[PDB]
Amino acid sequence: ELKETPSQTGGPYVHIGLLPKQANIEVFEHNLDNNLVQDNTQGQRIRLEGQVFDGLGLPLRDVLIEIWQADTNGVYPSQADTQGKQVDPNFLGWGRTGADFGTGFWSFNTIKPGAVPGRKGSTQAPHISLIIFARGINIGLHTRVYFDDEAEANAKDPVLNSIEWATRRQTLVAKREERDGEVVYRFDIRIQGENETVFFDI
Amino acid sequence: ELKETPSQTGGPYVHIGLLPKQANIEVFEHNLDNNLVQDNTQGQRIRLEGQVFDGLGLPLRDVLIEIWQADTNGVYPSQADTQGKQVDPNFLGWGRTGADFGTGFWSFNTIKPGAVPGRKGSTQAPHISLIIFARGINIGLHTRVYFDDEAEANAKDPVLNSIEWATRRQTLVAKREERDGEVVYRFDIRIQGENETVFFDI
Amino acid sequence: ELKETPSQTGGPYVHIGLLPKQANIEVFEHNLDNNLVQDNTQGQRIRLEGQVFDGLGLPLRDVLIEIWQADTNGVYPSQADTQGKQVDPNFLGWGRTGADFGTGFWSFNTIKPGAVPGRKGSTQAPHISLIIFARGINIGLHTRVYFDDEAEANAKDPVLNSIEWATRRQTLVAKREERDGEVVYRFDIRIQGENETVFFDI
Amino acid sequence: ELKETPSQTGGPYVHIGLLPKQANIEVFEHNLDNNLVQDNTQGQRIRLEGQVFDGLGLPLRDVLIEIWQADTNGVYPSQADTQGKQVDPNFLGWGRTGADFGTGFWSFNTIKPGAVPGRKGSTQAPHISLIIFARGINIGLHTRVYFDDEAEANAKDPVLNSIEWATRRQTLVAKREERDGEVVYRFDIRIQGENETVFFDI
Amino acid sequence: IIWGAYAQRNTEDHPPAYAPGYKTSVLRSPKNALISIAETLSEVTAPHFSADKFGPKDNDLILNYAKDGLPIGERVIVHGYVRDQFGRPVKNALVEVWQANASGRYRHPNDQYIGAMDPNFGGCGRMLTDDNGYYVFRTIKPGPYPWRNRINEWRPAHIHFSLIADGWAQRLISQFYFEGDTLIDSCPILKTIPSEQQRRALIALEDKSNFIEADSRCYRFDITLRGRRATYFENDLT
Amino acid sequence: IIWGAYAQRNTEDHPPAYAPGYKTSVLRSPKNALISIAETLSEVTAPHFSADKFGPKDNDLILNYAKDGLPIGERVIVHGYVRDQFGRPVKNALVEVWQANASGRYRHPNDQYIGAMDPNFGGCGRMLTDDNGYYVFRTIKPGPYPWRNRINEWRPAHIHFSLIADGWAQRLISQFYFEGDTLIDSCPILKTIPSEQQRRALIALEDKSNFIEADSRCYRFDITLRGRRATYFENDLT
Amino acid sequence: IIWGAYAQRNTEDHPPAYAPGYKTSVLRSPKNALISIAETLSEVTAPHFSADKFGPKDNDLILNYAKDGLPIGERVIVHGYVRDQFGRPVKNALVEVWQANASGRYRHPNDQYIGAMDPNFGGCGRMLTDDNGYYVFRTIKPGPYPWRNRINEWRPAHIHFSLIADGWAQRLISQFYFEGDTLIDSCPILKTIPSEQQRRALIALEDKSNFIEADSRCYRFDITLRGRRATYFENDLT
Amino acid sequence: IIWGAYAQRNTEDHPPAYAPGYKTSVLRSPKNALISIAETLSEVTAPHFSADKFGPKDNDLILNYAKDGLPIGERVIVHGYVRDQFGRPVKNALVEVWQANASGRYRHPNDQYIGAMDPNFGGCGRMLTDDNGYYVFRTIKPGPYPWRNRINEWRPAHIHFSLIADGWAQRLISQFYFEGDTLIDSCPILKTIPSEQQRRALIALEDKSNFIEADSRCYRFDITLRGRRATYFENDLT
Amino acid sequence: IIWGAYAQRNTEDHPPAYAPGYKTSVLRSPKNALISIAETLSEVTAPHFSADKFGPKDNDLILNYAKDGLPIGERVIVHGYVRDQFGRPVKNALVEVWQANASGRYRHPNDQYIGAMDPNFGGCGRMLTDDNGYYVFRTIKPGPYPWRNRINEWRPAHIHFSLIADGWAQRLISQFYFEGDTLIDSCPILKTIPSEQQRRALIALEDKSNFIEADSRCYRFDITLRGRRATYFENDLT
Ligand SMILES: [Fe+3]
Ligand SMILES: [Fe+3]
Ligand SMILES: [Fe+3]
Ligand SMILES: [Fe+3]
Repeated sequence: ELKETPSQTGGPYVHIGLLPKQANIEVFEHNLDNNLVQDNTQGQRIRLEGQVFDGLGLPLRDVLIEIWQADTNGVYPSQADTQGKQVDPNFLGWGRTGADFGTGFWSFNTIKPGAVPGRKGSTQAPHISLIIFARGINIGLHTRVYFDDEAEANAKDPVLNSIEWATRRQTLVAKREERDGEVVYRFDIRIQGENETVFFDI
Repeated sequence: ELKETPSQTGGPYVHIGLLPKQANIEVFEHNLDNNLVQDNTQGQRIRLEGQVFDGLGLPLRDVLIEIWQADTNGVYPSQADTQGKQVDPNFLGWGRTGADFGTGFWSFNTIKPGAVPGRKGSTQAPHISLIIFARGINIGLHTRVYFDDEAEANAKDPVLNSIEWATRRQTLVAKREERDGEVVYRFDIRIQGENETVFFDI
Repeated sequence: ELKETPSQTGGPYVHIGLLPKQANIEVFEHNLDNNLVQDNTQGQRIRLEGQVFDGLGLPLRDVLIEIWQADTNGVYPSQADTQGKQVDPNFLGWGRTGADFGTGFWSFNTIKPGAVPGRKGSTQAPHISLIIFARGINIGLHTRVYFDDEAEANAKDPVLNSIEWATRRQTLVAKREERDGEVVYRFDIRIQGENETVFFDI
Repeated sequence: ELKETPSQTGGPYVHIGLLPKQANIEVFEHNLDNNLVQDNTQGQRIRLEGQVFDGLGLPLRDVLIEIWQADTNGVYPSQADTQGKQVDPNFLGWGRTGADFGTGFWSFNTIKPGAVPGRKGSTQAPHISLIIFARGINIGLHTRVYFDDEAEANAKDPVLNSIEWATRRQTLVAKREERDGEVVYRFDIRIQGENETVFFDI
Repeated sequence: IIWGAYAQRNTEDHPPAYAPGYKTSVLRSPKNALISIAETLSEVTAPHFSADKFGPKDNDLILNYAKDGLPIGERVIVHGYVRDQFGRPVKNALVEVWQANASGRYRHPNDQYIGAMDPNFGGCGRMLTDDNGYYVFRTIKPGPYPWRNRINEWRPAHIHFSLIADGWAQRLISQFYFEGDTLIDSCPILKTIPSEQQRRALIALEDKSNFIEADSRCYRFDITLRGRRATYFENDLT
Repeated sequence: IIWGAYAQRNTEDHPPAYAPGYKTSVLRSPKNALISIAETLSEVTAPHFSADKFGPKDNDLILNYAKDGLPIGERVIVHGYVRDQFGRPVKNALVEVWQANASGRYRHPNDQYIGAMDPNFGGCGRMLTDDNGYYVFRTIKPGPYPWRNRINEWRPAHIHFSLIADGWAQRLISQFYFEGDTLIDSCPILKTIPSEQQRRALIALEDKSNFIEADSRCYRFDITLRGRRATYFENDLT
Repeated sequence: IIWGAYAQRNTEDHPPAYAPGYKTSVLRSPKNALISIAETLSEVTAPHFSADKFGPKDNDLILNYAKDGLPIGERVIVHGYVRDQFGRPVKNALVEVWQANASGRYRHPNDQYIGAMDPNFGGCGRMLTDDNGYYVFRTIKPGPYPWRNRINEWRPAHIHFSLIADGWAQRLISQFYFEGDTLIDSCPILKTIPSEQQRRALIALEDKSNFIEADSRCYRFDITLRGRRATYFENDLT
Repeated sequence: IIWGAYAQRNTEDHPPAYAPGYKTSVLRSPKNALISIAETLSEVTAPHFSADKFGPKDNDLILNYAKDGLPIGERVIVHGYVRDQFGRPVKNALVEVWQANASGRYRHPNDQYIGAMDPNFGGCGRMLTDDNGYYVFRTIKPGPYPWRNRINEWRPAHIHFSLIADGWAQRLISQFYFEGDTLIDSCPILKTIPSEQQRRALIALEDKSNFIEADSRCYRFDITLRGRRATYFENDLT
Repeated sequence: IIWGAYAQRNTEDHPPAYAPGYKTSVLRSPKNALISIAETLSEVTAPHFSADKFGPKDNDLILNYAKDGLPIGERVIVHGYVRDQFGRPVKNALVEVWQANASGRYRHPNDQYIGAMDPNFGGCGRMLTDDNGYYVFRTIKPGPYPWRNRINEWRPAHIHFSLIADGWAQRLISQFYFEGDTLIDSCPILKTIPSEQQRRALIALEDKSNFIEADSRCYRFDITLRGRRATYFENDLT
């Protein structure tokens, strides 16, 4: 048996090397971005945005963020999904983005995920898996984004309940807001200090 | 090539062994102190004072402090100074002191330093290099004292701008006060915790 | 990665063990020989003959010779040939022979090869790859036989031009002769000494 | 005691890296060349030219040649010269050159050297020390150039007589020729084979 | 075969989050321990990237950004295999790389290093491993470069790489170095890794037999991702 | 997979042309260095030999020449695999062998060695490796024999073998010996090979588990030929 | 010679700021990493101390405070050289020392250790190195003494020393011990230093040939400060 | 001090003239042995090169040919000392160097290697050692490059250097390599040198403490030339 | 620098007075222990010998006594340095030597050894070390010779030497031998010295690089005398 290749920080240019287009490096014709919504994608569109703060309360402007989620019916556009249900044919479920070099805000245009089966016949509340990469971060930090308008479901969510410090569970719940007609979920990530966001070893 | 002799704490008696006179040990006829101002010294006299607090917010009463600065024209009384300008002949530029065993305040009677050349034709804002020695401190802690009435210059200072956390830059700026006719700059050093003073590896 | 099996001399009986029929050892019903021409083979028949001399100028009578060549259109009867052209279905392209125990002459009955593509869109002059095995020869000696009536093509041949000593290039050019009605190319190989034949590491 | 730094071939570009000017690389304002004659230099001007052939009789077109000689009175423009005599103030005594990429001829414009003292009160015949550098030559090859019109002196020369094979001594004697009004000494160097030039370990 | 969950990541074979030797990590490392969770479909699934989207030169960093001529530097080919911890090849995994040019300079206004920029080099590439987990790209050997950890800190030459395979749990980003580079022994970032054997697992080996004559040198570098265990009894994943 | 050229032959893993210890080589070795060339179709191609031409006993040296009875000597089976330097099996390669009989005598009027001739032994065989590069032949263990290098020179027991595979560049002729033969340590021919590891690469190993009871012993011997590199970028072969 | 900046301090050759084994350091160590800066005149300059100010007995701790008689204890001479990391001697550097008396008691009302006070011992000295970086002082060998880290903690015998040389960047304070002292192996303070070789760099060696008969023993102790690099190209210091 | 002759060159510490491994040497090596001679003034003397002739950037290969911008590649400083075999520094010796650019390409129409040319790099420099035999130049680290010895032969990165010192007998040309370069172990040219210790004598060592922050790396490389013996009795040189 | 006394002679690095193995010592060795004294001016002072008195051939034993021709034997040069135990060179010290000729015969009617006398060899020389403590003389290598300790006792080849330097305390007489001489291992006189390292301190080393071609061989031999300690405090010498 072999050992996993050891992780290393993405470095100060991770948000540039993995998003060349946005760094004015036009090498690829087809570029990956933070827009998971295609014209025929099903589900209610939502905007997921926030900031990542260090131990001083300062937003990181060199962070690279990726999210993984299921479609509107809680099915993953993945061959590994064993639900026997058909997945939205117009949904990649994955997206990548960086933060604005100035403001520090990051965001994704996606769909609100449907409930996904949990272990032992349980049901997980709607969530989006998110990972953080950046200078100073030796191993990508895994976390989940739940939605505050899903209070009923979050209460019965297996992963949230596996966190024995009930007070930290809330750091994983994003807040719903409505800018005109668009639904926005604010999700701020605090890597260190008070209200430090919960991070998982998946 | 040889390795540098390893540092060790000054220990509980560093402020006594390096300031024997003030510990009632009259071994030296000429003793070093915290008064850098001689009768013929040029520049405006100022008093630099403050306290050093540990991680609990308690002032250290066993700390030894030394400062290194340039004269009123920004020239160091050192053979290593390559400015080609003459230095104030009545200025040592260095001083040493401890804190009052009771109050915990330390201070120096000196002159406000003139601007010193920075690297690559730049100009550094007026500053005083300061080092902290004491029980529990394994390696002398280096820091700089800038002046708040030099806002314009501090803004363009190379070292201050090399600190990416703009919020920590202020921990290096002392506050000007005027007790009757004397100009005093309060500078408190916080070794650990909130508003922890910035320390350099020079 | 493995290392190539180390070469060894064919020994004093190589021209016997690899040509049993001609040594009166009738073990095989179908025996390999020096006749590459079959009744339906295309191209102009030619006879390639010569001698191999040692460092003393004496012909070796214990040498084993093999040749590899393309058909009349410069295509190799090999699955490794990527020209996309069809090869003469009645041509093996390979032959083997020894020298007469008395005279010392060796020979092959074959066809004159057509030009074969060189590297980087270039074109090689017609040639026949030949290898020498024998007692005292630790590693088969590789060489090429070009034709003197192909002066124009040989001049532009990549391999011949890779030989910086223009004076040695001629040791690879055989001479055309016509015995009655048959075309013969004399090619003498000199392993050592003056006019030593060029040998390749392919 | 330390060992001498091991020699290595000058490589295929030695005649380019040590004569940049002639390779169209104008990096130096003052470039070293094969002209040892200055307007005020004393002595009869002479041209030293020849070719260097490999073991095949082919001239090397990538050789770098340097010569070291005394002035017209047999004194070296070197602080190591202990003759107590003054040296021609307008003579470097050293020169460097390559061969023409086409013809293969190399040459120097210099002065005919005067006799130099030998060991134990002896007298050396006029000579020029020459060294050969080039691809395939692992260590610079040292040799000397004597002049045929100095038969009387060469006969008594210590170095020439130290060569026990009297037949090889002539490979060190250049031939005088007169092109119109200029005196030319032809000196061909044969590295390998018949009439191989004598090489010294100095 | 009914697959279960991915084997547990061995935290000891990876650098800790807090590594004071690497200064930037002091403020960007959680103070709380990572909460381990039993895996669900969310962790064992991952996106799929169709080969149709990839351009013909996406894996050729020597030409995918060359405008007037070729980039300056050492022509090198890097290939290897991506397997899971149990030896199984990882098929169609997205491997993305980014690096500096021959001067150690990255193509971005942020990088103010005096090392010269190369107008014909981008420094970005990507590929999908084949059915054997094999991958291959061509590039210019990146040059080492200074950075400020301690004023005179220097990163050994390296190429940053990222992988998205079959499971989100396999998501991994790292850096590989080149055999023989002496800066490898002094790098604070590489030294965040606890074991010497794991540090060496990030060193691409010179593959001399695969050098292409008069053209390019070659380095062999294999990557190992976490693997899934098979289930033969209860399947509680769902 | 688009194949490129064969990897360069490593001259250090082979005997030099000039080996004064082996006298005959003094006059049959070029004084000039071999001129290395970049490969073309001429070097990467080779002939094909159809199995239809091979007789049923071509690989059985015990019976392919037996007239009145069986040859005298040690019944041995020799098998092994032929792979290229990268581990790939060499399919349908022509393997030809020739050897002396049990007395160390070759079947030819030239060999005047007093060792007795065997009327029922030829000493020649051939075969084509299968899809796994596997080969197998049966024979009589050849006996060592004297030769004149130094008057009392003796060749350890050996079997001469030749191979024609996929590329002319792979053409190879050599000799393999039998494990334990003490003459191996004193042979000038075997000692023309520089490294000890390469010398051992020519020693067939006793394969006891594959001995056939009350019949024949067996030796295992693997052969490695040069291999081709794959091309993923420019293909200048043509 | 135009001098550049001092070579970077090698943080690995020094104790970290946070060393839980040495309790007092837990609250007097920054939680933030030290910010490294490129050097300016402020860092490469330092004060000068004229020899005129030094008294005749400043470097003689045996007599600079003796009133009625001589201090009680072991008469020892300590000398050595102060060089920069590149071997260059440090000239006219201020070396200041302070220590406890033979009982392990410091001359101050704060020290309440039962070890007896010596009315004829001060415990403070200072000197300037000569043109060869040489220094020499005489004193009484300090005795070990208890302190409260863990109730039964004991410092091996030591002499505290401080140096102000040519550059502020060289400012250094440390402690040296005496060869053979068994407390050296158990000291939490000395163990804050990472490497064993650096720990030994603080041990003064018995210099027997330099003992003064019927008078004093001698210890040899060399100090190494950071050194400046020379500049032969751009000089950005200014 | 009256100087005698230079100590005899130790032929065993140098490559022989005939080295079949390096093909070009086969036809450019004398078949006759070198004739050793007792030294005369001709051998102990050498030319003098005045510093006035040298330009300000002759020893800076990064700028002495930069036109529009800076050359692409790794900024490195190389310095060291030139001493004679007896440790004496060699003063005012002419040290000339030449190298390829970062691609392994030499600035000349002859070099047809696909590695890209750098319009801002020349590859030639020169300097005179000082009174301490010290030398220092700046350049771009040369990249390795292919050459035809065996088709896939590659020279490790190197810088060619030449020296003209006090005596013609000291004339020397060689090549130095960089520590860690793996091609060093496979180079036929470097392997012409008999001993392993002499091969290592040509490897420049990474001098980390002399790296210039955010600017250039540094390599230390010392050169040793033959030395003269002093004469205290008969002086037959003349 | 105010000099104090010479460091104590280390009796363990010298042969004892009583050494029964060397018979003559049995009756010429005090039975009482040597009385050690503190040094005074009498011990730290010594005579001065002006160079004006020395002849041009005093250090050339090959010519200072040659009458008709040259002495028979091996022409050897011996040189080295005289330093004190602290490395300081001993300037203008009188070094006197005496030895036997090539037969092992001393020039005196007392020596009745059958080894032949050389009419052109004296066997006496002397010199003054220079400012670097350097010395050099030429002579004929002395041959070993029999003596009666045990009837068949043989002294290895040796040269007796004496030194008068700066202090009477340094007065020393000894013998040095030549590297490789097998009699060295069996000599009772040399074995009076306790340690093996001190015995080897008397062996002159072959200095091959300093051999003078077609003339003489050379041996390197360094001598170490006791050194003075410097005084920085009380100076009781007076
Ligand atoms: Fe990077
Ligand atoms: Fe203490
Ligand atoms: Fe045989
Ligand atoms: Fe080169």
